[PDB]
Amino acid sequence: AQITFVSQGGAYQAAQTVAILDPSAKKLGITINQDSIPDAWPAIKTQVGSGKPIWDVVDTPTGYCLRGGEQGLIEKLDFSKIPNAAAMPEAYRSPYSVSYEFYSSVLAYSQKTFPKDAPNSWVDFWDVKKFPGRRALRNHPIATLEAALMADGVAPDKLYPLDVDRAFKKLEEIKPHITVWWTSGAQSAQLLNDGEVDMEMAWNGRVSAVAKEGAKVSFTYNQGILQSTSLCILKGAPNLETAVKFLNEAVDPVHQANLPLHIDYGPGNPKAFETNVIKPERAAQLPSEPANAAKQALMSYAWWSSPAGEAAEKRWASFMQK
Amino acid sequence: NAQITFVSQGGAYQAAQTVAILDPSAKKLGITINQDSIPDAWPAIKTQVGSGKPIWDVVDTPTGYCLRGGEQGLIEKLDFSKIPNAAAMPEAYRSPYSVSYEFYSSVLAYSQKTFPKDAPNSWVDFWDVKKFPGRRALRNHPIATLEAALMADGVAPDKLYPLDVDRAFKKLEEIKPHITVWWTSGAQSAQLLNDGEVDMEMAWNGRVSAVAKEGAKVSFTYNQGILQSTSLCILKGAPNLETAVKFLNEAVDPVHQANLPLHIDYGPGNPKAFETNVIKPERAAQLPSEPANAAKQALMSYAWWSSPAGEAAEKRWASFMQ
Amino acid sequence: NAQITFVSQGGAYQAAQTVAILDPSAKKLGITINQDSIPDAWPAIKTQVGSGKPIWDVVDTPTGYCLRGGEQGLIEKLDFSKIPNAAAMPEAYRSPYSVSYEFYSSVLAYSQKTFPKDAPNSWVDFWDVKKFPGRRALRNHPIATLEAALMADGVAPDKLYPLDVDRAFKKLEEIKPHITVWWTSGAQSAQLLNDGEVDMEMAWNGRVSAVAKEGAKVSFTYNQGILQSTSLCILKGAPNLETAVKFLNEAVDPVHQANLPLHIDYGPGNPKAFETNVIKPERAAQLPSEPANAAKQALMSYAWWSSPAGEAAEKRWASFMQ
Amino acid sequence: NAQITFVSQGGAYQAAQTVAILDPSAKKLGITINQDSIPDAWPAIKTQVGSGKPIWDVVDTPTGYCLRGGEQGLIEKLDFSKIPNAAAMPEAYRSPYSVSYEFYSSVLAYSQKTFPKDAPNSWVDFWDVKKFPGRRALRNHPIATLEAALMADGVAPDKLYPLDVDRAFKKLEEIKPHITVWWTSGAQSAQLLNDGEVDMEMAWNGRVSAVAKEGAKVSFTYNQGILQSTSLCILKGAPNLETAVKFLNEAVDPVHQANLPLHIDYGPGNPKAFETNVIKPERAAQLPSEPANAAKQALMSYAWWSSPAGEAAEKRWASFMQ
Amino acid sequence: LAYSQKTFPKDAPNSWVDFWDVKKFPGRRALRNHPIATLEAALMADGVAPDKLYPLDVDRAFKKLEEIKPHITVWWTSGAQSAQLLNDGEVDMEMAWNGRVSAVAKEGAKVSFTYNQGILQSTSLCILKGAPNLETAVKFLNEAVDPVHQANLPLHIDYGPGNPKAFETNVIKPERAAQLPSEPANAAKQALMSYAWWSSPAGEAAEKRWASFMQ
Repeated sequence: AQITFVSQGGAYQAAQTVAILDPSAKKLGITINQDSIPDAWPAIKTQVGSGKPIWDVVDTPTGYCLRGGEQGLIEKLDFSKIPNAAAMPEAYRSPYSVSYEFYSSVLAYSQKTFPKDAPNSWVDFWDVKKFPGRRALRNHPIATLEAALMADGVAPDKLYPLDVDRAFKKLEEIKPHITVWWTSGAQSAQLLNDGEVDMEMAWNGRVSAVAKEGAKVSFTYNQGILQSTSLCILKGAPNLETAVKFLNEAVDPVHQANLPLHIDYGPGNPKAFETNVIKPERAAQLPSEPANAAKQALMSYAWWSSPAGEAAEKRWASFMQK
Repeated sequence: NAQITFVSQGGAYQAAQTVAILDPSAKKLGITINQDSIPDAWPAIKTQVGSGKPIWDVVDTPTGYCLRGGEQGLIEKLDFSKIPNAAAMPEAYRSPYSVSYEFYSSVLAYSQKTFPKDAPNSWVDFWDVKKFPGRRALRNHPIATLEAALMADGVAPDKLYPLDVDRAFKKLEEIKPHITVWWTSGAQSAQLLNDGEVDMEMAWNGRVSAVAKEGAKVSFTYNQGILQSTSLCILKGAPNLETAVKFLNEAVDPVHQANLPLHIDYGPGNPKAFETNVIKPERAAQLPSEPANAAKQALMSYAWWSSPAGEAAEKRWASFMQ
Repeated sequence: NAQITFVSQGGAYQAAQTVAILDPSAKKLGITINQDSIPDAWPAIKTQVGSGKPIWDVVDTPTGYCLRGGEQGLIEKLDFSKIPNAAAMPEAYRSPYSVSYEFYSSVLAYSQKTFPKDAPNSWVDFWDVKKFPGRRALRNHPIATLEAALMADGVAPDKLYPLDVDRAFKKLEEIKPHITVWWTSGAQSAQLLNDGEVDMEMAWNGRVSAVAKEGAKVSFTYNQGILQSTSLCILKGAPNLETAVKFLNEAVDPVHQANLPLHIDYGPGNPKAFETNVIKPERAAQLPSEPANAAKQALMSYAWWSSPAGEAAEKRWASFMQ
Repeated sequence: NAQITFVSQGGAYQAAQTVAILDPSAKKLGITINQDSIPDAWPAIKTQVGSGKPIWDVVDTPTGYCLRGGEQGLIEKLDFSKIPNAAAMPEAYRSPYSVSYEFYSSVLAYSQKTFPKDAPNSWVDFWDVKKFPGRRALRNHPIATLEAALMADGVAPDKLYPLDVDRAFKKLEEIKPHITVWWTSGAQSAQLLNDGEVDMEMAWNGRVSAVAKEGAKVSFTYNQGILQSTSLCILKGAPNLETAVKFLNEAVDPVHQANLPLHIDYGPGNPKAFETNVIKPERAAQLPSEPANAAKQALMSYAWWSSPAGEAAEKRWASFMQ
Repeated sequence: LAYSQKTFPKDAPNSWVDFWDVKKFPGRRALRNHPIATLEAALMADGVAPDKLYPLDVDRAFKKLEEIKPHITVWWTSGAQSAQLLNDGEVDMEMAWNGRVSAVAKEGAKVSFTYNQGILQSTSLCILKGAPNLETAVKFLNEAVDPVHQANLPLHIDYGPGNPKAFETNVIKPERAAQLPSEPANAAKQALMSYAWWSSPAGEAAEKRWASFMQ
């Protein structure tokens, strides 16, 4: 018995392997074959459309599960066969997916440049007079638009539906003060590590990893953008039954709880915190810890997976080729 | 507690490295190995090393890039008096800047549904559309592709270098109208075999074996395969040089190395692995660098590919496609 | 009758080489030296050598390129047992792939009409717009320009490398509004001085010398000049390798070398030229590499410029100029 | 002590001038001739003359520029009663602003390896890819290229002008998909023939001759060649006008002029050179402007190229190249 | 800096810092599609004093212009266009030539402008080399800057005399003089354009960057 499981590789997938994949395989008595890809969406469309996908279970940003679900590419899950998922709050799942882990886009900064009074909101990030320094943002509209709108005074809990015109105007304002628009996590970490930028939006796991390596940098969860990936199963998956069994083990509280032990991302399953696996100190550094989550804007995957999301993506090229 | 960051290509391959090599090495040495992944490391290595403060220590990459990189001052000249295991390897398995890590092959893969009895068995067959009818795929890339085209034109695997590049392109022009798809990712090449979009293709042996093990009625031959390898090297200015040198020595340990093909269909970079008695005869017989399989194959010349003529050949690909 | 093709940068410089080095070497060796000229040989060298059949044999080029070239296998590793005049030069004047041919400087040049007395005498003066008012030019290129900026900021000429690139750019951004013209060719730089469009500029000393000979009231100082050189190398695959090797030996013969300064204001690549008694004392005192003159200057580090840090600095220049 | 600055296009061409013309002229007049080199003098001529203080006195440039320059008041009107050698040349060889200095051809060059018999012999042949298979190159510039396109479309060599530019471009668009490369430099055009990247191309006869003499199995025909010339002129505001005029007289001395072809495959500007018995019969047979060679060629019309139609043709070139 | 008195019946924008502050001074804006005077205004908006502009810090001017770009409704190319934009209320404020603003105001448009941080410019007479009527042209030049002739120009258009002696003739009435760009008190409020800077290579380079900027 076997499945093919795909995620984003790197430290993140190594972490998953120790905390989730190996224990599940042993518990279930199955072989979990792995693959990795930066962005699964184009491949999903192709694999599913063929009628014979090679992938069973995909770990992907949650909005793709919704979009794939809505377009008939992804299995409607039968939760009475996935009790660990069924027991999670309904906000942590969709008809097509279950939350797997939480990550943040955050305002990261150099402690050399800002030993005191670091920028602490997108308002600050946009204020090049009050907080001088080289800046970077991600070459992608996801989270970037949210940051622009908060920079323009929008409360973290009143972002959606995004006022995309408003967001782009703000981005155009900051553009001449943006040193580079990063394309990869590794690049965003290198920019902080070598001092090319004094502040930037970056995924929290990249920042903490490079700080662990020795870099004098840090970040704040204040006005962070709280996001997640989810597990889903491709329509036509060659090992549907075994995939379904795996989904249940993948969101097991203890397995979930071991994930933060190897990488700075929060468990998809909130019951993870009650396993007594995570040290209090470690728990307090996680993106999805209640106290950290309340400082952040919760990304709306309903918005991003809709036609407004797509339209915003299509505008991004126009904004960049500018 | 000392650490390094090790970078490879992710997916099943990096997971196998972790079980066979990284975990046991980290345990033996008493260090933490932080992992990262990237399809092509070199643009990043240039940027990282150029900054003087690289975040990566050790990179696993196709051997030819180690030669190019070492020549450009991007990776460390290795002191083999500190790497006993590497020093004990034959000189043809290392360079001043790298040590062979694992062997893989580009092979003629084919559908068993299409060829139940008389499957194509050479690039000559691959080019013979009348004799072996069917949809075909090749990689959108000059490496290995040029070699196969020359072998199709009757050139013996061990007489390829220096490559007759005009001759290879002429032969490729001939087949071009019969190519259904020029693939760009390993996963794509697997999907093509799995859903029957192609009846035969060049593909990395690891991708074929994987989709076959998943249930696909497909297979491949090592005959006229292109035998290749990746090597480990250390970034110039690596933050954890000393630890990284120590890891390199554990990484090419006969035993650790002999364990790699227990987990994936690739050959050990260190041929001493075959003298360890961990790889059973039946299993070795399936590996790219097993003596009898190697004898059927073209051994890629990284000296040729990394030379001015190799660069010129690469630059011509761009205009050959489109 | 044996022959080679010799490539340099044309102009007064190549004319001066012909009289002092080329013709006497050809006559001495009984060969024909066919000449060519190009502003920048690198791109053609890549193309020619990558073809396996270059048309050029011996190239005269800024020393930094020789280093990168040799590493990448574009030029011959020389056998100095066959080039005794070179072998007897101090090791600092040669590489495994090349030999010092000639020394030139980037200097602070200035109008004597504008500065009858108290002319600017350092890059600190050049940056000091209130003390030394007037129109100024710099070269549109990072080489020498960054060093001048660091010296402007108080760095000592013998303590420049490795360059603090950030600091150079910061000083450069400060003078930028005060730069009248960023020149792109030697001839342009001479014309700017000659017609009074600038009152001071960085310029090559040969260009300034020539304009002053024509009668223009201009001069320069060696103080804080950037001392640079070109070297001779042989293309890999040179069609006349043997003859080329013999020419190199004649090219750095002390007497031939000593005659070069008789016809242009550059110093000999071979310091033994000063011992030949060919050059008049008064003339020697005008040369870029005369000891007293060299001591006032920054000695360009071709090791630094040819390194990844140097490449990264060149890549930033584009961003800076726009 | 008298002095001038003389500028030409460098390379073998300028070295050849130095031996045959510059040095004997300097010695005869008792003056110093300072040399410079530039690929294309026109933009610098405009800047230099505009300033009122050009650094150059005498310019050797394609004849069309001298005419354009004279018409725009940038070039000195010559008093021919002070230049007897030029005044004794036929009117067709001089303008009010300039005197013919040497003749060169753009010719159909080809590989004797591809064409050991029945070589392409006209532009109609060059355009017929069916009758004459092989890789082709033309110059990336409209000069001579348009004339060839018109001849390929059946226009007689002596009925080209004024050029039917629309018709020339349609014809060039027709051949475009069969042009392997559009060369930008003479050295490049020589390398393309030498390494067999093309089997035929338009090239300057001097480049083809030189590579042939170096050992390349290539040749060319003068049939339908485009016969061109450079001319000497004096810049308005020349700082050494009087000396420059005296030099002009020596530069077109029949014996000096006759010596040019002994060192390079270009014809004398002054046809009286053929009366000196300096040029041997065999040698003369190789020259662009020998009567029988000239009779086979289209004589470039500098009236047409110096006019507004020439400028407009140049502006269309940029548009054409896509 | 011209503006609408309908949008701003009180507390009008009064400097380039005001023009750049879209929060404090809401409304549609236009600038000229050309770097001349535009760069000077951008620098003043970034806090540079009117008498400390030159030589222009062009990099800094462009960063500042890029900042305002998403708030510029239109980049006008002609004077008539700039007048029409104010007249029909398509913008509430814009940089414009004072003559255009004055004329549309006099026609009945509820608009005005301030000389504060204005950019004070000039045209000059010159004779072309090879002029077919050089001698006559020279004589004309003398009459063209006659104080009384010059003093009459401002009676017909809102531009100041090239020749300051015009103010000595008593042809220009006090009220009228108060409206002119080069009257001492108006001139004192403005940045005086440096033609040395614009005629130099830096000026040319600034112009070449303009095309690139407009996207």
